[PDB]
Amino acid sequence: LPNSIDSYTDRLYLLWLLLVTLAYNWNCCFIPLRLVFPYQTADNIHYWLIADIICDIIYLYDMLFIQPRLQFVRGGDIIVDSNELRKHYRTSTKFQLDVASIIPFDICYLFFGFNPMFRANRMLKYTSFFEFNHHLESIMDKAYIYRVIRTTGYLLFILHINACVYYWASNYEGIGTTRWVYDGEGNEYLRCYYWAVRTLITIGGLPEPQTLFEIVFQLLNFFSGVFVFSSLIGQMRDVIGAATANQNYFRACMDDTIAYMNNYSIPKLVQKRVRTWYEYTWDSQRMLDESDLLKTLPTTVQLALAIDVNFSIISKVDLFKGCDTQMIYDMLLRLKSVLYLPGDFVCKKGEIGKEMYIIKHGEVQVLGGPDGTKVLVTLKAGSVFGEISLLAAGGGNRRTANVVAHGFANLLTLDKKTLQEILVHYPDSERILMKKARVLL
Amino acid sequence: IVVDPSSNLYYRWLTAIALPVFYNWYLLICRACFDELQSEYLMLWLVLDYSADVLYVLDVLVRARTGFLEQGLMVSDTNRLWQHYKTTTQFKLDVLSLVPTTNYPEVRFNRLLKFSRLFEFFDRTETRTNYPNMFRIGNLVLYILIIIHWNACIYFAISKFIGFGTDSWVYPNISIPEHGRLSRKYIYSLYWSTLTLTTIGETPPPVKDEEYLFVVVDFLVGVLIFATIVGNVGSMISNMNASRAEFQAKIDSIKQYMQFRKVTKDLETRVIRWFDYLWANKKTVDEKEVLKSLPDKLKAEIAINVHLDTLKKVRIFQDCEAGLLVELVLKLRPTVFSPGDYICKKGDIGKEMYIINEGKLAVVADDGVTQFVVLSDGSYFGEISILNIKGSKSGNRRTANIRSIGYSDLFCLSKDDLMEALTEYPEAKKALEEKGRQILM
Amino acid sequence: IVVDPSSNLYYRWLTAIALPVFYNWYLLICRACFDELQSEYLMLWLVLDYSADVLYVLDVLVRARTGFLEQGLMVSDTNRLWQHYKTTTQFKLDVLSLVNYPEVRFNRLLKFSRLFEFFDRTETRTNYPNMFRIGNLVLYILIIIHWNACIYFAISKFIGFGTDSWVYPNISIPEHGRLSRKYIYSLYWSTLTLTTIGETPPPVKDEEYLFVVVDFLVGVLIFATIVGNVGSMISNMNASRAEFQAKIDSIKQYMQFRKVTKDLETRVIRWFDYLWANKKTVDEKEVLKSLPDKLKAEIAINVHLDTLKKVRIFGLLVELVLKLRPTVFSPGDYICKKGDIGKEMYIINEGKLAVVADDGVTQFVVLSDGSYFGEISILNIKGSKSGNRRTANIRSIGYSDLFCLSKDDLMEALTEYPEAKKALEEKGRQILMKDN
Amino acid sequence: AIVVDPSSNLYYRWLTAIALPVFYNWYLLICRACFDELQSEYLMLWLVLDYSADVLYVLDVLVRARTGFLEQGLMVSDTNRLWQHYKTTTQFKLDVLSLVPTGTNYPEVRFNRLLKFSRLFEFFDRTETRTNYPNMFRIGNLVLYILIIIHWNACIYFAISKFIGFGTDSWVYPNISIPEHGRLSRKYIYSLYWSTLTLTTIGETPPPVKDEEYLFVVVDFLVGVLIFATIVGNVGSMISNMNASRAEFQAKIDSIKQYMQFRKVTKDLETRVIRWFDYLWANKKTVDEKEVLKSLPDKLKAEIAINVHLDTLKKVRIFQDCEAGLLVELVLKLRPTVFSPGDYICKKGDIGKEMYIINEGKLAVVADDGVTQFVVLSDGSYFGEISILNIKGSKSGNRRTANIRSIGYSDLFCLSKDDLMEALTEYPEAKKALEEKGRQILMKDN
Ligand SMILES: Nc1nc2c(ncn2[C@@H]2O[C@@H]3COP(=O)(O)O[C@H]3[C@H]2O)c(=O)[nH]1
Ligand SMILES: Nc1nc2c(ncn2[C@@H]2O[C@@H]3COP(=O)(O)O[C@H]3[C@H]2O)c(=O)[nH]1
Ligand SMILES: Nc1nc2c(ncn2[C@@H]2O[C@@H]3COP(=O)(O)O[C@H]3[C@H]2O)c(=O)[nH]1
Ligand SMILES: Nc1nc2c(ncn2[C@@H]2O[C@@H]3COP(=O)(O)O[C@H]3[C@H]2O)c(=O)[nH]1
Ligand SMILES: *[C@@H]1O[C@H](CO)[C@@H](O)[C@H](O)[C@H]1NC(C)=O
Ligand SMILES: *[C@@H]1O[C@H](CO)[C@@H](O)[C@H](O)[C@H]1NC(C)=O
Ligand SMILES: *[C@@H]1O[C@H](CO)[C@@H](O)[C@H](O)[C@H]1NC(C)=O
Repeated sequence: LPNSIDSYTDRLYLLWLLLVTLAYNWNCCFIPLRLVFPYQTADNIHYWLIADIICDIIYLYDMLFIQPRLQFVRGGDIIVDSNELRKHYRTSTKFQLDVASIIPFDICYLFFGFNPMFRANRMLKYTSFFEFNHHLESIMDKAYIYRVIRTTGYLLFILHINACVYYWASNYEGIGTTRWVYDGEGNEYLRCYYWAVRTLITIGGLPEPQTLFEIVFQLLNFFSGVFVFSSLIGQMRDVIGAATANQNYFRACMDDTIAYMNNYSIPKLVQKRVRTWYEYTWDSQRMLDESDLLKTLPTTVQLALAIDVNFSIISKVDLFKGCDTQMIYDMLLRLKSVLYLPGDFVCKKGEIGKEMYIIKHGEVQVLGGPDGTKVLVTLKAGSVFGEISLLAAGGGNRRTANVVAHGFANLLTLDKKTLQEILVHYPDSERILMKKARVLL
Repeated sequence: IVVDPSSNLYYRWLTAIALPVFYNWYLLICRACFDELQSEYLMLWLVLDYSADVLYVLDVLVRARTGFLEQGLMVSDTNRLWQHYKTTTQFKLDVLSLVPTTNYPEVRFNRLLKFSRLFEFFDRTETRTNYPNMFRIGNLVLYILIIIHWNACIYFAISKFIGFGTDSWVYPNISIPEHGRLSRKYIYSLYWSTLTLTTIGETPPPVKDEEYLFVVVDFLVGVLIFATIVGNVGSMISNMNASRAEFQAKIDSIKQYMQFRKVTKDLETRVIRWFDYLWANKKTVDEKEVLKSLPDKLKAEIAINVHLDTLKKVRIFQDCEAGLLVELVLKLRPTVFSPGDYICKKGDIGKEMYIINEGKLAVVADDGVTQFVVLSDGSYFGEISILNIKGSKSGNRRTANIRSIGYSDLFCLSKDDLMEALTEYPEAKKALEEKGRQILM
Repeated sequence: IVVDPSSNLYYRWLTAIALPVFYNWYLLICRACFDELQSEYLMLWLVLDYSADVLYVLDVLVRARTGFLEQGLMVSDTNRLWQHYKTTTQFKLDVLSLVNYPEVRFNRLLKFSRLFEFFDRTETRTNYPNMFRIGNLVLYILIIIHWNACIYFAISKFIGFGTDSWVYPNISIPEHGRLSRKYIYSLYWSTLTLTTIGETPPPVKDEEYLFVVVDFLVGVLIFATIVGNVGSMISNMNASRAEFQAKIDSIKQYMQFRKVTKDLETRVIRWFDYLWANKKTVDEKEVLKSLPDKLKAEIAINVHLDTLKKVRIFGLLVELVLKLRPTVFSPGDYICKKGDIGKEMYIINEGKLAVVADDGVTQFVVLSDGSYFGEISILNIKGSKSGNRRTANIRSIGYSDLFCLSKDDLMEALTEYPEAKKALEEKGRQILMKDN
Repeated sequence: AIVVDPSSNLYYRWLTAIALPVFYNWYLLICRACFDELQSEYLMLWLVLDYSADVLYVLDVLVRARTGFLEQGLMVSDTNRLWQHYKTTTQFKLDVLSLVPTGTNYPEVRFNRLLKFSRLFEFFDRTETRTNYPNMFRIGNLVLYILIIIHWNACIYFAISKFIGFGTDSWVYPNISIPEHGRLSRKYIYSLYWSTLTLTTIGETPPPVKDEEYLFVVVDFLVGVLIFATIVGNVGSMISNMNASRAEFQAKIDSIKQYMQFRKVTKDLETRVIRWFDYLWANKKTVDEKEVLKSLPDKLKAEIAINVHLDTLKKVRIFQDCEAGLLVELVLKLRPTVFSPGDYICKKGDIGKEMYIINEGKLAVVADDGVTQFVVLSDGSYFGEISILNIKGSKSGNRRTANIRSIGYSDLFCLSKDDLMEALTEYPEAKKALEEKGRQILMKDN
């Protein structure tokens, strides 16, 4: 119990909000059951009453001891002080819903008899239930499992409410009076839940309604069953579609590429190379275009992720040891990552040079011996190759040697006009790069 | 007078004429089929039909006195309004819907022809009101009850044509006291209609050829029409949930990315908390696309109405020549900064300004956190990248290390945006002189 | 002769050959499974089958003399047309489809390709595409329900009429022995099975149980697919209206969140009411972004050349229409105030604009649809006490529509001929000589 | 010790040869456990198939012991490293739990060897990657899933009917001492009938009378609703997903149609754009090339664009004496469009922003007005070089010198001006050849 709970990073607040959910769902599940079924009898009414006292003191102790500890952001800065937190809570609407939820009808049971229709104000902590849902979906990594569990629980709750309202209709018409109502043989909850399933799923096959109240009940219940079944199967579907929408977008792009290259009759070696690229891209990235996700974010967010991953990779390499930090960080924003299959060339001895590769999670092999098969060095991850193309106008020495990708190399490219427009803003870093060129040649 | 067809007087008339069309469709198909309604409540249908007839005559008068846009101006010449009303097909629909011609509502069945008023009322309300998804659910449920009610009256008319109680499929023998009540007739016909059109089918099977063919055609109309309106209700629920679903798919995508790349946990929770700040303060939507679809004077007026009041409390207040200020208001973009990230680093290349709005940020030093001043709400920082001369300082770089203390929201006035904004003005020169005083002090 | 596939004669032949294919599918399964249409009226099916084989032989002739495209030109030699037709799977299917007596005549169903080509060409040709779409999907579900009715009556004939409870009953009964009740009860059984209502007499044998299981699985999968396609098409019939309503709802959500005042709320809702009631709710260069440049510029010329040929000063106007950009202005709207940076001229298209001096009142001249403005600021008058500025005040009277023309676009479109340059600059010198 | 690789074809052949017994076990183990006649009537057949399945499972462990995995881009072949990386994980734990050794009348003790669902799903993922009809394979895969669910619920209904008692009441399977319901075919096909009518939520079956039957029918209806409606909706989505591309093209056509019917475009031009849509659909040129390859690297995109246009680029006089990197970057920058018959590719005097290369077309150089053909240009040639590259010894600069009309349905390679100037930086020779070609054709035409 601290002085102010940080609601996004508190596992004890997540467990406590779970304990409030296990009182609110107790109320919503066992208020109509005690209200309309003969289960709150003279025997276990003290069991139901001590469960009611436990849930009510969870409500009251939750409000008065956890809710003014909630930190909140006013004007951008995080508010920590307890009087300001208590003022923000007590002049809010969550306090209005909780104080409308905690109005006791405990004075009213002893006057007007024991009846849980008086507990129809305790179903107003839906904002705390939705806060628990949002916090558990923010804590969980695979939130679609909790979303399909929550949609299944919504379906079971609507079937539970329909079972209670069907037992109301059968007790209103009399049990065993007509052929439509519940006959009274077996389990009173199970044989009404079966009717709720076969009505709100709209299966049918039940005994037909006889009189006018049963025809109105069966009409409204099949209509609401059509809409609730359509809406909840649409929710369960959308959830199961948005779970694997990334893999479905990848497979749609892969089938589109394969369909195009099959309609234009490209040979099987090129089709195997494109399928090998798509297989390794889903195997190593789980994503088609990394710039698609790193272009919808702002500049500081993209720069923070870039300085994390790529400044680890470039603080590993020794060729950038004294350059300027904003020039390096704009290079980290400007670094383009491509993937090379095992075997293909990334520089040929004779072509022009416009790229500076920074190898990350790969293995390339330079080849410049007598006949291009002797490996001079095998560059591992976190190295730099392709830096000769700064001086001599790009054509005094175009490309020095062959260099292939020995494995699945994932190089970080850099276009030459982008490197020059980065480097014209830094003449001291240009002098360091000319010093690197003079120690190179 | 000339009724303006964009005014609230015309919308009030669209409400007052979309009431009797709704009445005419529902209760004319009900009265022409259930004879007990027309027999019993005859003074009620004479009063309601006289009211609907005088409102149809007033609709012909209002559509004769309704202006229209020619060369952008409303035509007030009433004879040209009457000729423009005559030269279309709505005049023929109104004349055929207003033919004055006690057990015959077949002469009243031509008063259903004025459906354009009802569809125009639904379109004008769906444009006008602030609860569009609730109105679309109400309009769809109104269409469902039109279809179900009309099919109920078609079933009772087919049962009356075949014969009451001479069959296992038709409505039973209405001379019996249970089946002969009009409320049971209408509610059992609605029960049959919903049970057939929703493809549940808990009705008795047909035994004659026309009942077989009508049940086949009504099953097929029911499955097509009810898959259509089930898809419409699912599309309205998806369009009601789509903004939160798109944001949650964005959070799941960036969390899958940051948990597959193995970034640091503090950077991951900083990005996730900043996105949750964006969702809780509803700044996650962009203004660029929606005000791009809006026209120029309206996007300028709305931008003035929201931004100019915040621009009053900054020092950039200008007593005359406020065209620079309205160009700044058009040239804003609200960007949000999490607490802990730096807005401008010490000694970097500058290309953009910042104007503080609902934030609190302070300059720091190079060694650690040492707040010299705190730039509160209504301040501005930037303006060293406006091509200053070498006055008091050596060169123009971002000359103070400045960090956000809370969740600051800033604007971003770029380089060429400022060179196009504060051109032809000495206000750039006096801003150069105040920032010269800032680099002096 | 040589017919070309993009022609109206080829579309008329696609209709004339899509009639007997649809007839052949529907009524050959009905005849060959119901076995009483034959013995009732053999003569009508004899003359309709003769008409169908005549149209099939003429379809082999038309597909023999149907041209094709190599190097962009229509191939016209009939020997190479016959060779290029004869080397194909469609010629194989037509010569297999020409090999009364309906179980023998089940070969004729192989020409489905002409019916699908008719559906695609009608879809590309007609002006009611969503109505045609849902029409051919209603034809698809009616063909599947009809074929399942015929398959159920054939399995009922194979097992026995009225031997048990599942099958069609005994046809020696005079009520169950009419062809109308046989077809409409088979249609009722296939509707109850394929829409998965159930409610039939239950199967009591192994082949009947297997057929009801396979029929329910085909009904679930295929009818969920096609009736979902009909539902998606009727919900897609209003797509531009739904996109316009989504734009309206998101703009209203922005104005309700950002505390935009009631006057601006009412004015934005009035502008959207104008944009819906005047049918200007579509975006021309957003719907025309896929056309090539010849057809795009030609339809732009075809919709704007009558407006551009009513300008008071112009003779060639082709190179100006494809560089326009139409904007619509509100009533009471200021285009350019007295003294402003001027970057574009405007040509009025069915609008009324005037010139003011006292901020709204004392209008000097009004400028109708056959005029234009903006000829001063972007045109270099090389003097006359003005540079890069606007010396006028224009207020928009009604809902005016006008095309803006940028300075760079007019400079690239004003170098081909100096006659328009000389006339435009002479009118500009006269205008600010009369004003200054 | 030869190490197999998971990107080969022999590993896919092994994935087929091991997804056959996993599908046999998942289909027939619950059926042999729940129908008592399949275990005792057929006895040598399941002994042979179970011996084959156990031998293939032991060989699956011996193959996954020697299956390589990619570390730092390259495959590994250290057998002890592969065995330790295998022995770490839960797939080895599931394989050893699937291969414990566990008369001859109970296959319910053989329920531990349906634990290779990961191997079956790996086969389905690799077939969905490798095949040429992926949407039809996905439809067959989800139809196999709902057939597995219907078969498993049929066997579970017959097991619950056996546990309660045959023919004691109305809901259960009837009395199997009766010779009608006593046959195995009647048992299995009636259990499939009850399973289909429960899981498809039709419910024309006899209703339950006892509480365990009520609980099983409620749980079975809910399992049918959630899982069966999810996979049936996925079947409908994957059938409509291949119609969605043609529906996107048709929605583009209907948007242009409603534009032209709103703006009242004339009839022969409306007919000509309808013929353009009919040509664009009847010649199957609808998929945008650089948009459908918008995420590939430039090497594989250039290999695709060379192996498409190879018969066109072998005829061009540019690409016979130029450099390979210039050829690669130019075919990365070539964006093709298709022109109509009788249209001006270029006017007499215009602002030239691109260069065109012929690709299966036929166009001719017409005069200032009308169709008087001077020189017909077949496939492989090019035009636009005079207005793209500035001739120093010309009578006019950045203006075109000729009128070119297309006679047939031509397809030209649009190569823009700035793309050619950024492609001709370090390749001076081909630029000089185009410069002297433009200079000699301008000295022909003054
Ligand atoms: N030729 C050569 N290049 C090397 C060697 N080690 C690293 N490199 C880099 O490999 C390169 C491949 O491309 P470059 O010709 O551009 O320039 C060469 C060098 O920067 C080596 O031993 N020889
Ligand atoms: N150099 C400086 N900048 C200050 C100070 N107080 C506020 N600022 C702002 O901090 C800045 C950081 O970025 P700028 O160089 O763009 O411009 C500077 C000023 O606008 C101060 O004391 N010194
Ligand atoms: N100054 C001026 N402009 C006029 C007059 N009549 C029409 N116009 C147009 O009004 C204009 C407003 O914008 P511009 O300065 O761009 O150019 C001016 C002219 O094209 C007139 O009498 N004076
Ligand atoms: N000027 C000219 N161009 C020709 C001739 N024959 C083919 N062409 C091409 O036609 C062209 C039209 O456009 P360009 O000026 O771009 O370049 C010219 C040439 O490539 C000819 O005889 N003269
Ligand atoms: C309806 O009931 C009356 C008696 O109330 C009877 O005379 C008549 O025959 C019945 N008609 C039918 C069709 O059953
Ligand atoms: C059909 O009816 C006829 C006479 O009614 C009878 O002889 C025949 O046996 C019946 N067929 C069957 C299969 O019951
Ligand atoms: C099944 O039938 C036999 C005779 O046919 C009977 O003796 C037996 O009791 C029946 N089984 C049950 C469970 O009733």
